[PDB]
Amino acid sequence: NAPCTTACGCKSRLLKRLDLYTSKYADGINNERENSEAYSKLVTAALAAVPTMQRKILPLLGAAADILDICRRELATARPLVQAAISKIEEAAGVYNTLHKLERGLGEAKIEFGGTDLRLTKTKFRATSLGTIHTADCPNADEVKIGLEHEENEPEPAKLITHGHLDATCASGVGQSSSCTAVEANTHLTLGLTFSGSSKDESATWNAATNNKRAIHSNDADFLGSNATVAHEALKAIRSAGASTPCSSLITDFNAVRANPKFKLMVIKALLNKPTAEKESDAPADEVNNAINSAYGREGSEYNTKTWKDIGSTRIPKADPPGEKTDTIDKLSSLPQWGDAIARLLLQEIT
Amino acid sequence: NAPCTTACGCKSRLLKRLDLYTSKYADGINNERENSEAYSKLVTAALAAVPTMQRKILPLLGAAADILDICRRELATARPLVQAAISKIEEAAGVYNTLHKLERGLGEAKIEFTDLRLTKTKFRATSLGTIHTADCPNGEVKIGLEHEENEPEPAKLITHGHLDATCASGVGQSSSCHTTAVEANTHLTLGLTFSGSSKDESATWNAATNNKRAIHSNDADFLGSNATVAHEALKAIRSAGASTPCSSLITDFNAVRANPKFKLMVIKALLNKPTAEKESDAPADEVNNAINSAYGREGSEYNTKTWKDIGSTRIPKADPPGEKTDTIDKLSSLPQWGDAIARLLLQEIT
Ligand SMILES: *[C@@H]1O[C@H](CO)[C@@H](O)[C@H](O)[C@H]1NC(C)=O
Ligand SMILES: *[C@@H]1O[C@H](CO)[C@@H](O)[C@H](O)[C@H]1NC(C)=O
Repeated sequence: NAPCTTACGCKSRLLKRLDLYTSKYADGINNERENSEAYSKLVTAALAAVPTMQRKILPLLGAAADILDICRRELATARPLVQAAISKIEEAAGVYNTLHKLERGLGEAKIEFGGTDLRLTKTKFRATSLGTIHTADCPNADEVKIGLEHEENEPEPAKLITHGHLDATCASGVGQSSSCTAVEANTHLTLGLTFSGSSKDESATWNAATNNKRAIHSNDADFLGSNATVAHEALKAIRSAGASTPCSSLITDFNAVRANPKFKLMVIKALLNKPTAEKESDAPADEVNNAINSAYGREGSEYNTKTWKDIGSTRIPKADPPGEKTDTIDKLSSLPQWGDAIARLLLQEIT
Repeated sequence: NAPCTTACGCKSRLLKRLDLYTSKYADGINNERENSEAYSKLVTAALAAVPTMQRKILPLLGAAADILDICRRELATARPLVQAAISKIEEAAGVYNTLHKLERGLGEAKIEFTDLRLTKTKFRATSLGTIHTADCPNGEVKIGLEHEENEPEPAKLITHGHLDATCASGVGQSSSCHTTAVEANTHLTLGLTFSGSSKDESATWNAATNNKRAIHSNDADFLGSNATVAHEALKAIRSAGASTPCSSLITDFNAVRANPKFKLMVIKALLNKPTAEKESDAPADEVNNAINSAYGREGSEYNTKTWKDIGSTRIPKADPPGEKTDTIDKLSSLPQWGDAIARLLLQEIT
């Protein structure tokens, strides 16, 4: 619930939040692949199977088309929102890389006048770390519970650096124990650059005690700007559209089919010998339930262990140069072969 | 193309290059949606149509299944490569944002000392730490997939930080501090800039400190390999042959005619040779004549006629007062087509 506090932590948390959405989107992509295959499997089997089996497949077809169409539309709605979030989060993550390079500051210039005179050459600059960035990897342990249920109250990613600070230390006199006593030959003068999330001006104390390192002026250094806010808003856009979990329903889940009015109606038409029925009330609910239990096991308990196994074992035509052959849907397990089978089965009926 | 030379230009060029690939990928996604619809129309119409139309549909169906399968497999191969490229390019772009803020350096501290005592008021300049805030101007170049193999790696821009020093002593700040010790008229300026090369100008500076020079450099490799890794992710798409996935459309007769499934089904369905399994079962001229009769000469009526006739196919429609019928194009959704298929098969059983 608490905001992130380091560049490594802010970047890790933001990419972990992104992963909540992209992982569900990928689940949806996989589900659409499985649903497209299942629907093709149903159409092909419905054409090829014997009537006792065809009657068990017909109630699945309209419901399966509904599932697949909704699945695909959910993905198409989610796609541009997920893409916008990926691009905005990854841009902010690049900025966090630089914030991590700057976390320890940018070094210092330290003049030690040497004790003989106040002339100056490079050799009196003993510290010249100024301009050195931080090169270490992030620590292995940083950063919090991350999940879609927590996203409504997750705070914005932190900006971390808003100001640059001119740090100064002066020391005049022998031993460098007094305060800048005018700058003289034993004087150490150190100027450095650091960064933080707040403006600083500590000259009030520094001016009476110049031998303590203090931030004596601050300048604006807003690196992230609104990049992290816009990334946060892009994640909210996915949630506001209801697009966080697209294509979660599967044709191979009996509970996704069993609720569809078209399934209950086609049970009546195809399994209760009432083909002209158009309303679920056209057969007694008991007879509908007994037909469902006979066709798919009790309350659909055999929908996967038997019904889909029987669908996959349906024999269909197969091309072969010696003459057309046959094999099962599950052996000829590809759309090109199922399509070829459909054409060959329809040609057979024409012939 | 010469390498990019500014943070704004490097960022813009990398995003423009990425768009070459994401745009083609999006075309593929759109083509897969259109191909899925076309294949479902063909199956539905093949089950419902009159026999003369069914025979024209059957050669399209098998080809369409293979076009759609290839389309989807090409998109599946391309998908992780495009995803990786987008992630890597956008992370690099974020770094370039910061390179733009650093491109004019990070200011300076200018001390201006009657005596050599020191307080902040003698700091005529306290700009150290100020980043550049302006937007990019309105080094940047031809961009296109045919140019990608020759495109240089993105420039790193900043590899080193520089300590810039100036020391000017004496009245009027006219002399060098190597021969005139820091005195009361002296201006001492220490600043930080960045560039793409290491610098050590101290030999000249040590004999004339009143000239601003970079007297020391340190490592400031902000990008690391981030931008080269993004460049290599774009190449990975090209190396996989994945830059234009699902470019074929079932509605393009040239794509259908070129699919290996098409000619045999013409022989089987349109030349009255249903047991044929080889293209050598019919003379090429007869196949061509059957294609011309079914789809117009060289397929020239495939969209103006064949697909209109497919769309006009009448199919069952659910209705509470009893099943009705309407055309595929009026019932223009996969849900209604699937329901129609079930109803058509039931009618055959009945
Ligand atoms: C991030 O901020 C930069 C300025 O550094 C701006 O160009 C860019 O448009 C911002 N990104 C987003 C996604 O708004
Ligand atoms: C970019 O460099 C950072 C270090 O600043 C590193 O953490 C990250 O892995 C790099 N990104 C890629 C995509 O390699």
